Amino acid sequence: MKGDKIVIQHLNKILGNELIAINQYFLHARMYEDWGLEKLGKHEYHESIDEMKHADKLIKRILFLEGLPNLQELGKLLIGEHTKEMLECDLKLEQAGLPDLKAAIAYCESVGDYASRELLEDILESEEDHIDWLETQLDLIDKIGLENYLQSQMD
Amino acid sequence: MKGDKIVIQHLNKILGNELIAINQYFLHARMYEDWGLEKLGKHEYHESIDEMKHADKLIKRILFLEGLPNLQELGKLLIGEHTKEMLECDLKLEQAGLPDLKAAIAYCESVGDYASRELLEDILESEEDHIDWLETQLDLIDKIGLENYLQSQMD
Amino acid sequence: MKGDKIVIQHLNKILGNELIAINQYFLHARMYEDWGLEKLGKHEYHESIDEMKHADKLIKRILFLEGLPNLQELGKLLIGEHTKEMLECDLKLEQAGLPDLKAAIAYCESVGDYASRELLEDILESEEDHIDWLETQLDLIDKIGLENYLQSQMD
Amino acid sequence: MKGDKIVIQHLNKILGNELIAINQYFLHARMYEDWGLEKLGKHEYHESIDEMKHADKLIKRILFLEGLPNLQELGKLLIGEHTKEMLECDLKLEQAGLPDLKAAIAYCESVGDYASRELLEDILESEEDHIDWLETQLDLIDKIGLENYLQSQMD
Amino acid sequence: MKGDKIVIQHLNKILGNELIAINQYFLHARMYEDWGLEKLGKHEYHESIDEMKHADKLIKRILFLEGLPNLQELGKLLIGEHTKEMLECDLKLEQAGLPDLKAAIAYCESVGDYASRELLEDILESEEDHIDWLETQLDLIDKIGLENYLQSQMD
Amino acid sequence: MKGDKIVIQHLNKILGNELIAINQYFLHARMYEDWGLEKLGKHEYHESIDEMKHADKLIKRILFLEGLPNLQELGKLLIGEHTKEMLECDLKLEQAGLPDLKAAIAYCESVGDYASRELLEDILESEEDHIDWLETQLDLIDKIGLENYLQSQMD
Amino acid sequence: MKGDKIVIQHLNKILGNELIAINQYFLHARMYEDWGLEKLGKHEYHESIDEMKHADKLIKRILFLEGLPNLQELGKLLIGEHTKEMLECDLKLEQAGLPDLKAAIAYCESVGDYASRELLEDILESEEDHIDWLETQLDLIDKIGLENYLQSQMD
Ligand code: HEM
Ligand code: HEM
Ligand code: HEM
Ligand code: HEM
Ligand SMILES: [Fe+2]
Ligand SMILES: [Fe+2]
Ligand SMILES: [Fe+2]
Ligand SMILES: [Fe+2]
Ligand SMILES: [Fe+2]
Ligand SMILES: [Fe+2]
Ligand SMILES: [Fe+2]
Ligand SMILES: [Fe+2]
Ligand SMILES: [Fe+2]
Ligand SMILES: [Fe+2]
Ligand SMILES: [Fe+2]
Ligand SMILES: [Fe+2]
Ligand SMILES: [Fe+2]
Ligand SMILES: [Fe+2]
Ligand SMILES: [Fe+2]
Ligand SMILES: [Mg+2]
Ligand SMILES: [Mg+2]
Ligand SMILES: [Mg+2]
Ligand SMILES: [Mg+2]
Ligand SMILES: [Mg+2]
Ligand SMILES: [Mg+2]
Ligand SMILES: [Mg+2]
Ligand SMILES: [Mg+2]
Ligand SMILES: [Mg+2]
Ligand SMILES: [Mg+2]
Repeated sequence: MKGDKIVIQHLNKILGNELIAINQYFLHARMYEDWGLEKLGKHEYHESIDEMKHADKLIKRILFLEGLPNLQELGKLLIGEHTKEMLECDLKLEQAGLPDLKAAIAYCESVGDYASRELLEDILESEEDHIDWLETQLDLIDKIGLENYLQSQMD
Repeated sequence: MKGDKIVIQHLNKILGNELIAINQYFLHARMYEDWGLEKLGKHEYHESIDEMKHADKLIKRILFLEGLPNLQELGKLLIGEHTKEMLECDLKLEQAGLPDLKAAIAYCESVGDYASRELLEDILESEEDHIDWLETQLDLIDKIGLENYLQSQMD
Repeated sequence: MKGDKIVIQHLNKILGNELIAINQYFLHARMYEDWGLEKLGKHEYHESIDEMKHADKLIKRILFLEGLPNLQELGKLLIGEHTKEMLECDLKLEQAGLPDLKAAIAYCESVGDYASRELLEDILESEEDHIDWLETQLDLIDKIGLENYLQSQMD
Repeated sequence: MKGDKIVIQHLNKILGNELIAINQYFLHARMYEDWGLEKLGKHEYHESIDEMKHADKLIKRILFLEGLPNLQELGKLLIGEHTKEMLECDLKLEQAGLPDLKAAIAYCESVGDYASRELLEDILESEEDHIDWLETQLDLIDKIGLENYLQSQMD
Repeated sequence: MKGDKIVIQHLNKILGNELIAINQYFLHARMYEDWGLEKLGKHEYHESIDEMKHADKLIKRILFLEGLPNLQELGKLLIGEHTKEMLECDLKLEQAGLPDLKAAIAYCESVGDYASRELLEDILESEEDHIDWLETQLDLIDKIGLENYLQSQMD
Repeated sequence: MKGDKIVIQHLNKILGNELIAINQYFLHARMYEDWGLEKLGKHEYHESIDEMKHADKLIKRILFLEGLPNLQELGKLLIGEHTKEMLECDLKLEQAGLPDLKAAIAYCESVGDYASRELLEDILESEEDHIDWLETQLDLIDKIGLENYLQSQMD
Repeated sequence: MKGDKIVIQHLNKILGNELIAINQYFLHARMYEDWGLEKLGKHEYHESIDEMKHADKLIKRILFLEGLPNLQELGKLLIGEHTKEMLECDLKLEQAGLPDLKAAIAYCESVGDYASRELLEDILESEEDHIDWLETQLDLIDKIGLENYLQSQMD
């Protein structure tokens, strides 16, 4: 079914964001495991698979709407060098993508593509949760100290 | 453990190849499913997951060797527009990568990084299998005809 | 138990035929599977196993009759290059041999080696089946066309 | 996937060795059982099967590499007349072949056919094992005497 | 159903042979157990029950053919005094009966009593196996020595 | 099977290193347990057992090659007095043994003892893993402090 | 808890004897296995493990008593070249260590280290059991002959 040109453009924009998250989180996930911080690596890993599922949903929607998915463009990955910076980079990435998801939902609504809006709504609800976990870890670090926090992420 | 500079460089090259394969196959996988070719989609999908595992192993090895994994650079995906073309694009991708894996195995041997060579050999074996499956599909299209081949890929 | 000289010679002759069949069908089996024709590969593989079993039975009988089994001689192998040809070559073998089993049975009866006759009897009944199956495949190719036939042998 | 002509030639040479082993062991196995040496018969039988599996793997690799399997030529079979001799004949074959697998692995290395090398390595590890068992049986005969050794192979 | 007079005479001849085997093997079986050679006694015992089943089949066939079974005539039992002689006596008995079974099958064929021939065929196949086991034990005795052989027959 | 003289020397060299590791890791494991650092104790213990298994494999290969395993010369054990130092002693031992293993693999490859090379490659993979774990524990101590690190090792 | 200096010296002496036994028996175990004497190998193997457990108990006791376990000194291994010699080597070892164990027990009693005495009594009971088995094997060899004995150790 021929979809709205601007909607497909919006969906592709979002897909691009997801692909960046996929790579960033997978790399951060393995860096954590490499450092022996198994709990962070596991969670970071799960988030990576989550973003992978988000991208998959966008890809399927774009193809149904008869658009051409863009798996070619890969934006700037924000790779940190230590735990605090890595959590901040992931937080910065998620927060940098919100205006995009909200702008996409708003556009879909304006053109009546209610099903695309629903898909984006599900993704947004998940992104606000990831931001929640991230903000929480950063706050935990400040309340208990970096050494205790990292100690708690070992097993 | 500080790894050999040229070996890590080789591992990053291969990683870049795997990342390309990941994206190309996942897009082809969903394009197949989108067209109702379930069997091709399922097989294409699993190949994508396999390349994902290959990339994961390289990333883990690079980090142990104290190198910096490059998930930032993404080569040109070869996206086909119809089945025969998609099969040929995937075959071409795997064939362009062989010289790379063999060159890496050869280099690892020359410098004594036998563990890295073993990882690469495991990937090479899998790669020669995918090429086998791909060459086989193209040969099948030739023997039974495109219409019959696509019919056989529906369920 | 000293067996009849001519019977043992007949037995060794049939054994040579079996060893030929074993190798021919095993090569054909792997060629089919190499081309992605699983169904043909499975059947041919089973037939190869059946011939192996026949050879085993002849070998055992020969040894009991105090003769020397000859696994040294291997007659011409009739290797085909395509499905239709491979089917015809296998059919030719199952036929070129038929007169041998019948002649051995006739000889055993004439010299009173009723046990050897029964063993050959069992093999004969099985041989007339591989032939039945082979004749059927060729007639099937004629009724539905090579492309449809090959398609049906993929999975 | 076209393989190196010399590699395929080596593969065919090894395949010829395997086919000789298969037949020699199958005959020895049935000779053992015919004499009431059940244990010896079972081992030889299994060893015959393993050689069949080796031949099968070579045949598959050759086909994939786009070469033509030679199941036609069968070399000299070394048939023994009694236990001690049969063990020695099997040992010669298992040794005489060693140079071959080692030469093939060496050639595969030099031309970068690492997958073929690994297939040959698997077979090689197994061959050094059949040799071990054979050398042991002969050393055992020397330590306990032929009469005791044969008694121990009855049931 | 009125059977052929000569066939019934042949069947009675065979029954007589079976009855001799029954008694000879049962006696030899218990002598073995009496000497503590449980493995020989068990096998010898099983053979006795086997001959008992052969006789039973002949008896049933003779009665259907409306003949009078002769359980009255009992030929000369060949009782040995030691293991080697006992195995030879059993061997001599089985070999002395073959010409009779083969002559019976030949006669049945000449007069069209195909069902009687089938019954005799089953018995012949079993007798050639008993002869096999016997010849084997005698050969085993010569290869490993009488003391080792008897030792192996204790449990 | 008479193996290469220098290969055997190489294998005995690696065996010598393994024996040192066995004793060093076992004493360290029991020291950790004695101090109530159960987790560290369990891990050190299992590494001790893995080194015992490496020694075993080397001994078996040396015997097969008809060489004489040397379990008489015990090299210098590097025994620590506190966690940080024990991890460092184990790391130093592991690092000192790498050049030997790689030199042995290189030599086996040069004379065609491909099976010995494989055994050594297996051991090498395990050694690099232990080094990875060791380096990680030391990095962890520096990131969360020794007190936290040790607390996490109590159970 | 600070242990008696001389008690610890005795414990280290016994530990040294255990370390000799461990290596001697493990090598003998694999030699038996190497020659196909599985039964002897399995037993020798288990005894090697029992000595490993004795050493473990000694090490733990020494550490509790705040002494330094000595795993650096390795005494003269008594390696045999054939079964009878290996059994005698192990017997000589066990016999040589017996006076040492009894001297250690006597000393512990004199200084009131009853728990250390308990541990030594447990080990002594086990050592006298190995001596019993060893003496019995050598007596069995004289009673049934070396050839029969070795035959019985194959499985
Ligand atoms: C940096 C590139 C990537 C890496 C390193 C990676 C790695 C992985 C790994 C290790 C798994 C687990 C597979 C398993 O063990 O079963 C996985 C699963 C998967 N990936 Fe990726 N992946 C990458 C990119 C992608 C992309 C771009 C997509 C989407 C187009 C994607 C979609 C999926 C899906 C759908 C699954 C299965 C998720 C599930 O369990 O439901 N991946 N990936
Ligand atoms: C020429 C003499 C041969 C004889 C007498 C023989 C006999 C046998 C027998 C009796 C079996 C076991 C069947 C069963 O019980 O299911 C067997 C299995 C098998 N044979 Fe052969 N064989 C021969 C040659 C070969 C050759 C030349 C090949 C390869 C081209 C081959 C490949 C196989 C395979 C792959 C199996 C499967 C075994 C398993 O998966 O466990 N055989 N053979
Ligand atoms: C020397 C004379 C014989 C002796 C010592 C003898 C002894 C035995 C013994 C001990 C059994 C096992 C019974 C049980 O424990 O269940 C048996 C079974 C039997 N006997 Fe006999 N028997 C003799 C003669 C015969 C004869 C002459 C015939 C045939 C007319 C015969 C036919 C059978 C049958 C049919 C069975 C059962 C076999 C089965 O299990 O299928 N026996 N006999
Ligand atoms: C200080 C010297 C040694 C000590 C204290 C020691 C200790 C141990 C302990 C406590 C076990 C576990 C036994 C159980 O509870 O089942 C064991 C197992 C084992 N040890 Fe040792 N050992 C030593 C030396 C060796 C040596 C030198 C070898 C051989 C070259 C060796 C080979 C083995 C093997 C194969 C096992 C069994 C591993 C398995 O579970 O698969 N050990 N050892
Ligand atoms: Fe997302
Ligand atoms: Fe997110
Ligand atoms: Fe890959
Ligand atoms: Fe691939
Ligand atoms: Fe056949
Ligand atoms: Fe056939
Ligand atoms: Fe082989
Ligand atoms: Fe072999
Ligand atoms: Fe009978
Ligand atoms: Fe009989
Ligand atoms: Fe090791
Ligand atoms: Fe290690
Ligand atoms: Fe002990
Ligand atoms: Fe002991
Ligand atoms: Fe004996
Ligand atoms: Mg559509
Ligand atoms: Mg590290
Ligand atoms: Mg390898
Ligand atoms: Mg015979
Ligand atoms: Mg019939
Ligand atoms: Mg192909
Ligand atoms: Mg009636
Ligand atoms: Mg040996
Ligand atoms: Mg303490
Ligand atoms: Mg007490």
